[PDB]
Amino acid sequence: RMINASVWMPPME
Amino acid sequence: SLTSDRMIDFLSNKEKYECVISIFHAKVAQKSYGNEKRFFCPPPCIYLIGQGWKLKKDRVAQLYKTLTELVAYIGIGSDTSERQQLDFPNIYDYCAAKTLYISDSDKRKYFDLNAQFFYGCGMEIGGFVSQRIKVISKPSKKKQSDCKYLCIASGTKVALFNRLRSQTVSTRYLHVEGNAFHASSTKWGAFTIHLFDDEQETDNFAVRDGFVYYGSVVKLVDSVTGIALPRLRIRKVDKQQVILDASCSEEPVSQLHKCAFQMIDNELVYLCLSHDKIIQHQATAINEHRHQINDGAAWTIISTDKAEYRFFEAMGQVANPISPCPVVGSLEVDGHGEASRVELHGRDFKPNLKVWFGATPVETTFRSEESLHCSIPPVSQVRNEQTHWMFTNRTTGDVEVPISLVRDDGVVYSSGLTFSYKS
DNA sequence: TTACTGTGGGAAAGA
DNA sequence: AATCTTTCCCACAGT
Ligand SMILES: OC[C@@H](O)[C@@H](O)[C@H](O)[C@@H](O)CO
Ligand SMILES: OC[C@@H](O)[C@@H](O)[C@H](O)[C@@H](O)CO
Repeated sequence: RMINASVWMPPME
Repeated sequence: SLTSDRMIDFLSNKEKYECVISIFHAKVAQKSYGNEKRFFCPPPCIYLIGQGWKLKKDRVAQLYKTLTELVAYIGIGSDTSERQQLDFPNIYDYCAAKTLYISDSDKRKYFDLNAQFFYGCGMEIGGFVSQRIKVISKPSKKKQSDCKYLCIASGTKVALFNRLRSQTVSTRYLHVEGNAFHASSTKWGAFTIHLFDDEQETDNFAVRDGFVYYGSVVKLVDSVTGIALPRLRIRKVDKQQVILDASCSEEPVSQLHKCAFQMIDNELVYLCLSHDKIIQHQATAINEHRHQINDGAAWTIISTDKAEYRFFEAMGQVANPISPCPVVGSLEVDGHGEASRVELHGRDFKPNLKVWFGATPVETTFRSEESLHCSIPPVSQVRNEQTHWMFTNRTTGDVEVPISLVRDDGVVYSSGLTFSYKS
C-alpha cells in the first residue's frame, strides 16, 4: 500500500 | 417531529448545525495497587467540534432568559470511584482529565469512561461513553511471539509521551500544531504508526502489514494534518539506555513500553524533546549494543482509540437529554424487489428512532439495542427537485444517499454512512 | 530536616 | 525449565 505525507524534519539540538 | 423539509436545511448545512463530540483515550490502563494512583496517560480528553455548539448555546440562552457556562464530569462506571470535573477554529472547546485512575479493588477486566455534560443553569446535555479500555497489571515484558491485544499492528493509532525522572511534575506528549511536531503539556496526537517498506524518501512511501517489532523501520503520521516524521527505527529502552541486541527483532512493541526512535542515516541520533520542541539528539555509545540517551529521548508508546458522536436538535431545542446517541456499525441488504429489507447494527438503538434514507423517512421497526431491521423506500421517492443535486453522484450517475437516525424529539443523528443505490 | 505523592523498576510468588 | 504476569515494595525527585 501507498501513503502520502509531507515529512517534517526536526531541527538539531 | 422532524418534517421532510427541515431535514433538507440540515443535510445541506451539515457543519453549520451539527454538534460533534469526540472522546480520545488509550486502549489500556495500568491498575493502581493499595493507596496509590497511576493516572491514565495520555489523559483521556474531549473535543467539542462544529458550530452547532454555538447555536446550542444560543438556544439555551434564549430559553433561560425567559425562565450559562457548560461543565462536564468523567468517571469509570464504578460507584466508589468519584467522578471528576473536567476543566476547559472548528474546535469549540477542549478538556482533558489528568488524574483518572483505577484501583485494584475493582475486578473488571474492562471498563469504559462516561462523560456527562451540563450547562451551569442545570439543563443536562447528556452522557457519552468511550470505547472499551483493558486493565493491565504492568507493561508486558515478553521477548518473543494467542492474545495480540497488547501488540501494535501496522496502521493503527498510538500516542507517544515522555516522562522526566518520573518527577518534576511534567509529562509531555507528541502533538502536531501548526505544521510542526511539538511536545505539548496539554494535548496529544493520535498518530498512525506504519511499518515502512522498500523501493530513499519521502512524501510518498510503501507500507507492509504486521505487528511492529523492535528494530523495525516505522513511519509516524498525524491523523488530523497528514504530517509525518522522518522514517525512524524503533528501539527498546531500559532506563536511559537504548538496547540494540539483534534478538530484539523477536520482541513485539507492546502497550506502555519505554522506547526510542533512531534516525536511519545516523545510528546515534534519536528523536528527542527539549521543553516543547521536537529535535534530533545525538547519543553516546556505551556498547556495540547500548546507547546513552537524554531523558527527552525516552518515549512511552500506547495504542489509542476515539469515540465520536454527532447530533443536531433539528426542530426545537429539546427538553430531554440528547443521550444516548445511537451508533451504526454496518449495513446488510437481504432479498430483492421493493419488499427487500435493509438492517442496521450498532449500539443504543431505542424504540423512538426512525431511519431516514435522505430527506424522506422510511418504514422502520425495532428488534433491540444492537439491531434494527427496516424497509427500503422505492427508488423513485428519494430525489426530486429539492433533493437531487446532493443525492445523485457527479461521477458515477448512480444515486448515493446519506443515512440518518432521527429521534421523535426532533434531534437527528447523522450516521456517517451513505447508502449506494446499486443492489 | 521530615511527610507525602506519582512513577518506574525490582522482588517474590504465582501461573 | 524457563519465562512472564500479578502483586507488593521501595527509591527518586519533587512539593
Ligand atoms: O495493602 C493493599 C491493600 O490492603 C489492598 O490489598 C486492598 O485489599 C484492596 O485492593 C483495597 O481495595
Ligand atoms: O484486571 C484486574 C482484575 O482483577 C483481573 O486481572 C483479575 O485479577 C482476574 O481477572 C481474576 O480472574
